[PDB]
Amino acid sequence: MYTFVVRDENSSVYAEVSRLLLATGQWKRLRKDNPRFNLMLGERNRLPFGRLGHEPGLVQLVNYYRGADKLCRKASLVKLIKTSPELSESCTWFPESYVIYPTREVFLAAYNRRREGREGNVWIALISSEASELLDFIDEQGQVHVIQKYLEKPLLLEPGHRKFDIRSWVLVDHLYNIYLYREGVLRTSSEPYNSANFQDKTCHLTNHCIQKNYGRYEEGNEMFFEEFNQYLMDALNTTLENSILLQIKHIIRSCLMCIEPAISTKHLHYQSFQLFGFDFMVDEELKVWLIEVNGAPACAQKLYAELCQGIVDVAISSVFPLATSIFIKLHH
Amino acid sequence: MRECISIHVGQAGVQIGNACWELYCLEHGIQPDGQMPSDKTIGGGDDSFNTFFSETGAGKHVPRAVFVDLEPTVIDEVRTGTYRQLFHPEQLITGKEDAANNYARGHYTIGKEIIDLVLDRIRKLADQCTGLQGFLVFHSFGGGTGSGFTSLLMERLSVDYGKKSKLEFSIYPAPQVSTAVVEPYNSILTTHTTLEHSDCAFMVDNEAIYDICRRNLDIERPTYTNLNRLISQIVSSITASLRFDGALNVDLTEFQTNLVPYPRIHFPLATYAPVISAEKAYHEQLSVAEITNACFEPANQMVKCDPRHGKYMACCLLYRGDVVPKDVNAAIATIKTKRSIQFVDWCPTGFKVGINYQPPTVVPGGDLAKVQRAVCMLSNTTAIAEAWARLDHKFDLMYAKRAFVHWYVGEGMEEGEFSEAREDMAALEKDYEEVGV
Amino acid sequence: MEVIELNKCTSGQSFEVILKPPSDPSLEEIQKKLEAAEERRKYQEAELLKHLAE
Amino acid sequence: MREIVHIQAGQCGNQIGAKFWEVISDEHGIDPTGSYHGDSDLQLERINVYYNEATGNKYVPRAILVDLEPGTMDSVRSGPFGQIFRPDNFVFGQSGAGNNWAKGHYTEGAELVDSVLDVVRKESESCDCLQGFQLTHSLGGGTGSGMGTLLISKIREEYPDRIMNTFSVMPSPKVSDTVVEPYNATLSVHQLVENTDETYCIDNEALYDICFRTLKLTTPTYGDLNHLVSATMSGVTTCLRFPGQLNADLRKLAVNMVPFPRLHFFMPGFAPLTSRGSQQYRALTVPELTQQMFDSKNMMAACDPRHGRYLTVAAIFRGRMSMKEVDEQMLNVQNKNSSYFVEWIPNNVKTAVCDIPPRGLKMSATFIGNSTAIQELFKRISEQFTAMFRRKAFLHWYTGEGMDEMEFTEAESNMNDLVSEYQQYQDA
Ligand SMILES: Nc1nc2c(ncn2[C@@H]2O[C@H](COP(=O)(O)OP(=O)(O)OP(=O)(O)O)[C@@H](O)[C@H]2O)c(=O)[nH]1
Ligand SMILES: Nc1ncnc2c1ncn2[C@@H]1O[C@H](COP(=O)(O)OP(=O)(O)CP(=O)(O)O)[C@@H](O)[C@H]1O
Ligand SMILES: Nc1nc2c(ncn2[C@@H]2O[C@H](COP(=O)(O)OP(=O)(O)O)[C@@H](O)[C@H]2O)c(=O)[nH]1
Ligand SMILES: COc1ccc2c(c1)CCCN2c1nc(Cl)nc2ccoc12
Ligand SMILES: [Ca+2]
Ligand SMILES: [Mg+2]
Ligand SMILES: [Mg+2]
Ligand SMILES: [Mg+2]
Repeated sequence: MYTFVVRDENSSVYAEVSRLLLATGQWKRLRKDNPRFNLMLGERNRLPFGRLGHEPGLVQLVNYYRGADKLCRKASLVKLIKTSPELSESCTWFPESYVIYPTREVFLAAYNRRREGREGNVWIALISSEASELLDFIDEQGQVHVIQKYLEKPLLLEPGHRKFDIRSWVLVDHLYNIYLYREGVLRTSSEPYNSANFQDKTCHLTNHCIQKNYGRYEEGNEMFFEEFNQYLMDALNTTLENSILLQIKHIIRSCLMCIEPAISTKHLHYQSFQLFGFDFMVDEELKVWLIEVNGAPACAQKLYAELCQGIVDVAISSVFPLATSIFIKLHH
Repeated sequence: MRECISIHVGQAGVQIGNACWELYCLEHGIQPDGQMPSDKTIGGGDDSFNTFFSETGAGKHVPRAVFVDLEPTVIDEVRTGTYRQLFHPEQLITGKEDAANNYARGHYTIGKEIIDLVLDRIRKLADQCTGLQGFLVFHSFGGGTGSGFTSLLMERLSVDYGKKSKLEFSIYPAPQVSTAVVEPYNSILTTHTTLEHSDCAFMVDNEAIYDICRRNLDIERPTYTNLNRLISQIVSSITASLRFDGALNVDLTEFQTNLVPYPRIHFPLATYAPVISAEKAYHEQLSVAEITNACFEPANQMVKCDPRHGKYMACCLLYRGDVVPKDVNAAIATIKTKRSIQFVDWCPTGFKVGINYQPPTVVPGGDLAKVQRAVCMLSNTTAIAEAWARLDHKFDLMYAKRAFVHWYVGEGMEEGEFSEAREDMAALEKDYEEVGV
Repeated sequence: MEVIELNKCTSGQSFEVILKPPSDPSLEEIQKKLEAAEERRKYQEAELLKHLAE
Repeated sequence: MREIVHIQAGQCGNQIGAKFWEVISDEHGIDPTGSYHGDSDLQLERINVYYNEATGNKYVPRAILVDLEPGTMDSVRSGPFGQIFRPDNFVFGQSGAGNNWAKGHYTEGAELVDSVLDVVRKESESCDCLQGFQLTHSLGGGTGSGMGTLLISKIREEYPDRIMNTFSVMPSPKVSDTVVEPYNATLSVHQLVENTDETYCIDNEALYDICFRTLKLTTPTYGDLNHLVSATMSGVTTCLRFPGQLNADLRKLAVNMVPFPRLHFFMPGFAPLTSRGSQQYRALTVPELTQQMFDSKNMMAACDPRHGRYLTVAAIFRGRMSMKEVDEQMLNVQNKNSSYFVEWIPNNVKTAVCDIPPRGLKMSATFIGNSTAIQELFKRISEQFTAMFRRKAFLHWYTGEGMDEMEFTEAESNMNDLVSEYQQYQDA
């Protein structure tokens, strides 16, 4: 009988993973501060990696990668991409971004470019077209914020003239295999897109909670991959795999291969895996852009069952065996 | 030349002292009876090995060493062992009842009755020194003597020898080899009381040495004899600069200069490679690049931790064997482009390199194979703080219930010294985090 | 890149390679701790002998 | 050297005491003559812990034989190893205690106790560094109970800085001489809680159940119970008598086993379980030694470990076996059952190994557990006590020797408290 603990109770994904584990008959759940665990579904802040891998007679595994925050925190992602030769400076797939502090100089270098050439000059934190206007947001909050080029020409769906972002779930196992769940989701905007005034909230930003038209064109404002692939065929004469997914697989591979030296647990005394949420923006010419990477992501209500079962098959049961694949392996 | 006196306290300290002095003799060609044919200056000299050995008129080379334990069993093995003749009997100091794995009994109750005797025996070696450098103190964190008596000795050495450096080789407690359930208590108490009295301390986690013996020596359940001969190898490469001709770390003062920019953060991480089994029928001898690369794999460290998630303040490479600077710089050039080596912003990103052409020695019929070249890396990384976190958490788990605390109060300690020690640990962890993020 | 302070001898050599530049209690008080603790022990022993005398 | 002074008091104390010296003398290669005709020098390296060396390089047990009636002691001298003991260490009265704690502790025992302490003193003064004392006794009789505790009180007065350790046989209606044993046990436990560092709770209830259910004996004797006691007593003292990686003494054992001073009552356990005479021909595999040694059916105190939690555990493996397998099996037991080991004492199970097995076994395992489930034994005694005390029944036997009802009320309260304290750490 294998043994695990649960140190983050907000986890919808790993709430469903401990259920599946317990319902195997081969996994016991201990008290969250019991050191003699095989597997740790750990907290999100100040996870004590230093105490992993020092229990003799126990192979220990954890559902987070130490150092992975470098991708999943808006400020460091921008830093990582500009400084790492594996990506920097200008990779075709990241929006020109700058890091700002409320206690800035290079931002104004390209901003003074983008108004005197009439080029599009909308940016984001939140949104507007004048630089100093959004510093009121930056300065009355008190945190380090990132100012990023707003993608003024996105790809809208019909009927609806709606806006969207693509979320892809990626699982990285203890061997550093990169598994991309075959089921992505299109978080959609219900109310039409309007490029006139950028303070109309609901229609420019596509967070699922920031839309509570909720359910007009499809349940929950979620468009699975089958329906979106069909739409691209009928409307634009192309597939999801060719127009969009090749670029998504390329970006996921590039991001995670970049940090592999800093976070891999191949020779470590404890082992890591982590589920990620890559959020992409597709523009007018079927061009994929990376927005953010999410370290503790949630799954759509439909795909919970299937994705969490594959977390077990691929990341947990591979290390602790018991007794078709839903993942596409991104090879390296 | 300037002499160094070694002090071995408790079982771990004494047994590791045997290991080291056996090895020192084989490296300097000193025989078990103390004779050294290579030495042509009879009765004295200012040679480099004279830092660790005095000379009798009869040609005998005697360690500038003292062995102290609160209990005769272990030092009795030195008195009758292969190196029986090596040691003046006044350097082997034993008591009658040990500290029973209790820091307070070692520090207060029993320590107070032997401390003056030990300092007089230490004073008798110091009076044979033309320019004493300082002390090297070997001891366990976990033993009652190793913790309790070392602590009190360290305070006294500060008053009697305030202008002399003190280095530790400290054995950090590991359950696979530990002998007592209270070793976290002892570790925290003795680190607190000793911290201001040690200039540089090399921690050796018995868990790291155990797995290295299992993994790279194919020893199913390592003995102390297995662990200590490996440890002695690491200690030898750290002290070699004091015992041989060279330009790098020639005196104890230079260890602090090169390795410890801040006084409290004086725990450098040791990494050693290659560790190859003697029973291996076929070995492909590892290159300068291969062994320098091993220095950045956690599995070769004296303490398991991940230096990728900390910052460096200093880093020395001590090579022994067939090594030339051309190959070191070539290897360093490759490693930095393929590894996460980040220094504090207030330190240069550089390696201080020392090379001794004599390849490492191995004790005949030991577990280590003879290799063409070897390296010990000394890096001072915030990553080591993981060990303080591990130790402190175990301390917190028992001290929340006051478990076993009665054994210490009963020897004269006050409960408050537990919390004072723990707060200093808390301060130490916060210092490492400031420097390292 | 830069190799400096190269010193050689018959036993070996040493040098420094840079890759990037930067950016006490007394004897009196010790005796007054050891004796404080022996006092505290002798008190605990005396409370015990007194208890056993009852 | 670090010498232990052994004291056996009363009928039970002397009968298990004699078998102990019988068993460990065989293990160390000493014959009834007192001569050493062994084979290995690993038997002599710490022979001093329990033996002195008299003229003619003869080994004499550092033991004191104490009783208020001379009969059982004469039986010991008449016994197999009886001539090994020093005759001056036999200290007997003639009255007897009548299974009455008051006569042992207050009246008849008071006369004799100074003579015992004269012999104890003589053995102590010959010791290089005395670690402490071992007492063998029952709690339900009169001498071992009443006088044994009076001795412990006086030994502590004259040697307050030495360890006092006992093998205390707890009474049980299934093996019961007298109705008053719950009175005697309760009075004695109050003394053990205050004046010993380590007590092995040897439960006659457990020894009877083991002989009946497991060993398939239908009408067991004290000789069948004492067979299990000698095997346990041999096991728990192995790390004192033989050299090992641990080199252990009575004080280190108390330091590591006793997180709180009053909770120093250990459950011993033994595997494999052996009945006298018939020898088992198959050696157990290390996985089996481990499973049996933690089994409730192998515990010498009739408590269920699943009704409490282990504060600390000590284990001794004896035989020629793989300590790689021993370390994996012991880790297996804590990892698969971590629920029954307190979170707040890290790494609270410690294992030793000795190459020399006990006579008759090719491999054996001895278990010393400080479990909060030991409350069940004291609750049992308290229940039996209150059933009589509520009616002041049989109390005249005791007020007739000068005791007050107050003293009974006090002793009962303290053992109730001992129960509450064990329960407080079961929930933590
Ligand atoms: N590496 C190594 N560790 C040792 C050795 N001997 C003991 N230890 C470790 O030291 C700790 C126990 O401290 P000891 O040195 O045995 O005890 P002591 O200093 O003699 O003090 P007391 O026995 O308590 O009076 C445990 O963690 C052991 O694993 C040794 O020879 N080598
Ligand atoms: N450069 C950019 N250009 C165009 N739209 C952008 C953009 N940056 C962000 N957005 C829009 O805002 C949303 C993405 O912002 P962001 O990714 O930072 O949200 P978030 O981190 O708060 C929630 P989650 O982590 O689940 O994705 C989308 O609606 C996206 O269209
Ligand atoms: N296990 C065991 N229990 C005994 C033995 N002799 C007596 N007892 C128990 O001890 C109690 C009687 O005490 P006893 O030792 O005869 O009284 P004492 O001689 O006055 O100290 C009862 O609980 C008996 O069951 C024995 O040899 N072995
Ligand atoms: C739970 O941590 C323990 C537990 C016990 C002990 C120690 C630590 C340290 C040494 C003393 N000690 C022991 N002493 C004896 Cl006599 N026998 C055994 C058998 C196993 O450990 C024994
Ligand atoms: Ca000379
Ligand atoms: Mg986010
Ligand atoms: Mg010791
Ligand atoms: Mg009787």
